[PDB]
Amino acid sequence: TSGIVPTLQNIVATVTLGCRLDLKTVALHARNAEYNPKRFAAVIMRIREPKTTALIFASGKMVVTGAKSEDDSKLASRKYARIIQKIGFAAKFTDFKIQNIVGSCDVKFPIRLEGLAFSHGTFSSYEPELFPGLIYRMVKPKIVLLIFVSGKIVLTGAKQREEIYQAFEAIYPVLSEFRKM
DNA sequence: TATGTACAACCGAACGTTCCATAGCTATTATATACACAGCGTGCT
Repeated sequence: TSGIVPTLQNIVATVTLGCRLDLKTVALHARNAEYNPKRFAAVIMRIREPKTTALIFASGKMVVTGAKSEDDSKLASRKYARIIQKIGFAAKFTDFKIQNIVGSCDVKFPIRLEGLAFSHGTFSSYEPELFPGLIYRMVKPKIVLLIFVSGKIVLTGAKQREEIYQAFEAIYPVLSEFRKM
């Protein structure tokens, strides 16, 4: 009905290697590594070809983020593991689970936020002197939507690409019902 | 009769400080979105 498909903007994927790393060694022998143990307990590393960031912890756990596609995250995570391998550490690609997907879109018309905040009060929270966007907590699929007056919708919380589409197709009608003017 | 001698009667407890045990908050990364606020820098007068 809508005819517009939301576009994914970020994918937070987590990977494990099953081995203990020495963060200082990784920071000193990796191209772009930023290890500051005083603030955080991981070495932050970036690569350019998929443009993703990785938080590599001392327990062999990795948190890749920034990929725009489900497969691109796999390529980024694989390259990060390979870089760790080329250092010499025992690193093997292992369980890869996408823990969060963020998508954005626009319905192309203003939305009366005061309406959703009133009609849908059990899901929507509208406190406009803190954040200019209404927060809709959909119950099935369990996804959080940020609805803005300019007609822009942000989808976050989906674990697969299907739920983020399902949420938008279920939110378009109630959004159109509250079109200003 | 007189004098001796004898006998009978008339400290607690309130508050403060240190020591285990469990759970929860804090910080960091990425991204779309948008508002308000606090800066910095450049032209104008």
